[PDB]
Amino acid sequence: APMRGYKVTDNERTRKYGIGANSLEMLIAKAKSKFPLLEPHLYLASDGFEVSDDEYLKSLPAQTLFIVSGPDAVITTDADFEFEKM
Amino acid sequence: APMRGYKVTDNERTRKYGIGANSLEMLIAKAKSKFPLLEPHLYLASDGFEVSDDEYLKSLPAQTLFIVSGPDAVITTDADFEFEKML
Amino acid sequence: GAPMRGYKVTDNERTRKYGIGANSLEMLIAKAKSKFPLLEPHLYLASDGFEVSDDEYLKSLPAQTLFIVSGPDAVITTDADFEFEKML
Amino acid sequence: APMRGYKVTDNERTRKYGIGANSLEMLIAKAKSKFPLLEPHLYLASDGFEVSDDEYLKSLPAQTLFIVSGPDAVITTDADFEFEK
Amino acid sequence: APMRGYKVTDNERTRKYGIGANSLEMLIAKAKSKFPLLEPHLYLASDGFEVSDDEYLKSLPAQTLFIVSGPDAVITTDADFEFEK
Amino acid sequence: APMRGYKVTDNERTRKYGIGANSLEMLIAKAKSKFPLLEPHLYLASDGFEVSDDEYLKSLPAQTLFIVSGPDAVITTDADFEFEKM
Amino acid sequence: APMRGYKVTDNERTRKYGIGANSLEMLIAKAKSKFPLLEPHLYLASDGFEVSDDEYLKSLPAQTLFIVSGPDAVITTDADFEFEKM
Amino acid sequence: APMRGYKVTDNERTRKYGIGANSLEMLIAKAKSKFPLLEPHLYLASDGFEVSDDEYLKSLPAQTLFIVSGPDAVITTDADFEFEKM
Amino acid sequence: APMRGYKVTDNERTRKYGIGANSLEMLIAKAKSKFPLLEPHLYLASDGFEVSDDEYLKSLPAQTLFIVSGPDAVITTDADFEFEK
Amino acid sequence: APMRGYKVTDNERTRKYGIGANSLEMLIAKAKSKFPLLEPHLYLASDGFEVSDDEYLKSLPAQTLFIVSGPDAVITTDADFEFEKM
Repeated sequence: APMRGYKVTDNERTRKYGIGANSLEMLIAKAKSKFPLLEPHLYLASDGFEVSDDEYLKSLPAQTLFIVSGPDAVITTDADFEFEKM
Repeated sequence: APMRGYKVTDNERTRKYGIGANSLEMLIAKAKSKFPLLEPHLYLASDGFEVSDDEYLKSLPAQTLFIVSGPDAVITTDADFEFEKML
Repeated sequence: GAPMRGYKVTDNERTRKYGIGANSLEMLIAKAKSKFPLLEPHLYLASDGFEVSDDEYLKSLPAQTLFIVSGPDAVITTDADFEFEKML
Repeated sequence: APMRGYKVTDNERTRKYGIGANSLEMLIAKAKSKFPLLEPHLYLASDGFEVSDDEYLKSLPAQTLFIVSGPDAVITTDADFEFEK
Repeated sequence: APMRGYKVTDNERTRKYGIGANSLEMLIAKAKSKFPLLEPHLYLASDGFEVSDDEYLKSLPAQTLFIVSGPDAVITTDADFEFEK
Repeated sequence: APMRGYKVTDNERTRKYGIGANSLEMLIAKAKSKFPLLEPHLYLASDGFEVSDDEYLKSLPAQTLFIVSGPDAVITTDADFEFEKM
Repeated sequence: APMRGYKVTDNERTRKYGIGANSLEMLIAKAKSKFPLLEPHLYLASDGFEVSDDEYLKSLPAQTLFIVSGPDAVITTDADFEFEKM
Repeated sequence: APMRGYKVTDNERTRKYGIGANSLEMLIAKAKSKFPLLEPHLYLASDGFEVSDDEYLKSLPAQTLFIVSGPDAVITTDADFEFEKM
Repeated sequence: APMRGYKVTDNERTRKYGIGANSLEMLIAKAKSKFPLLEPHLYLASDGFEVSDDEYLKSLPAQTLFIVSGPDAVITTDADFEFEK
Repeated sequence: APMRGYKVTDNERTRKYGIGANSLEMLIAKAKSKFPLLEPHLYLASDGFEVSDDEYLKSLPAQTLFIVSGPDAVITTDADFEFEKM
């Protein structure tokens, strides 16, 4: 498995990290080491879908932005977060 | 068979998952474990058509959005979903 | 040697709607029949109602074109008239 | 020769078929089999002009609608057919 | 293993250096000797994300511009830094 | 080990030399010998970054144009030198 | 060590010779015999840069066009020499 | 030492011969016997540069096209010749 | 000293022969016997240059096509000969 | 001296034989034995050139295809013969 770069942030978009990971578990592990989460879940910042499998993750292009969040927490999408603080 | 990413939701747009799958069989299995449906069928969110065979699935572009629902189900299409909540 | 492509099929009153992969007009017709009550089924463009008469005319068409499936030599409700007679 | 799709009907708009054909001859044969017509000829539904050779046929854009009818027949053009109705 | 070139600057973009480095460790070490910082961290000037791993660094193309700053420093992005100008 | 050709000028585009060098040290030596400065520093004419180590130098493509100037100096980049001159 | 071919001209582009040379010294020698200059120096027609050492010369691809001219003479680069001819 | 084939013509491209030669001198001799010039010099049809020494000649690829002309001669380049024919 | 094969034709491309020869003398001699011309000269079909020495000939790859013609006839080159057709 | 294998056919490629021959004479003889021609001559199927000399025959690689034909016959080349087939 090849290591790929991803951008991860919290739902309020305050901490922002780039992470190398060749699996959805490596990415989730690394995400939590850096985050106050009990069980962290990755969501596409674009539309908010949960990255559920390693397979759906490698579907995604490199440097895709994820929100890391609660287990079935609902995400402020990028369109909505950008629009809320204007 | 090549694994591709598809987006799946229930008709009420509450649970939203990305799923890797190389067959319509694998995709249906994975959706079933994540969804409260007995035997589940895939529908295009666009127009409400049923993905009936695996052949039609790889016809569709990756990251296509599906509604998952019961057999012989009529779907609130995306156009009709948006307009009725804005209402 | 024939490429599998995706088409969209419905009955004349738009209740059962399926997408079907098929590389021939006979493969599409077979699959349409398993999902439908009609005993000998024929494909019609939802647009204008023309019968897809041979396999070559089927590959003439772009993918995901919508067909009405119906009985032989039967005239179909065009999309325009179905979707305006519907709102009437 | 490339196979292309064309639209054929009678002068009365009763029978409507899509036909694949790489020649005006292949198209004429295929219309022949689906029609009760002795020696049948193709006309532009638009203008009523007879498609006289294979070359003028491949001049035309795909999915052009033709009236098929007897030779030297004068056609109810599309404007006149649907104005009569 | 392979030494690659990166461009590093401070948050007010006054001290600009190109640095060869085959690890995020080496890049950080060399960055610290040329910069007035205690524990220094690399961030993409583009969007401001923190370069967390050696792996995420080697994800990036060569001559990528980094801001080096404090541990949870929030950075004036290139877009915002050149707009204030 | 390998000799490569680089292009050197002062911040005023007066003297222009091509110099072969297998190190940033050799290049700096040869730069000073042709220049007035007491201790010389190399900068990318493109964006003005200082070539800090021999390793970053070999990062660069051959025949890259450098400015030589003092350790202090901030440089009129190529974009700005030929924007202001015109 | 290896003989290579170079193209040399004066700054007004009247006398044009191809010269075989494995050193910047051999090249400059041969240029001097064919030119009225006492101590002549080579410049890239492309850039106007002085080929300052033997090493930078072998940096260059064969059949590179050089101007031979005064010691610190500045050259009408061919881009501008060809621009003035119109 | 090794014989190579070169292609030679006059400036008006009326007479065209292929000539084997291992030196610029042998080539110059053979063109001399085939051409109405008193002291003949070789020029690249491409650029119009004078092949000045034997070394610059073996720089060149085989079957390179040369013009023969008088000393200090300016040549109709191939671009300029086959353009001005129309 | 080594015998090699070449292709010879007249300026018309009507008579076409393959000829084995280790010298420009042997080659033109053999063309002499198979062609009318009293003093025949070899020219490259490609560009029309006269093969002037035995040396320029062994420069050429085997099975190179020559026009054989008059002492200073100018050749319809292959580009032009097959364009007139 | 060394026997080599060649391939022979008539101008409409209906009778096809492989023939061993160490001379153009032997090849021509054996071909005439199998063919309805009085004095027969060999032509390259590829090019249509007459294999006029024994040395030119040994110039060619083994299994080159020949047309056997009349003394000054012009041949349907392989390119032209197999386009007439369409």
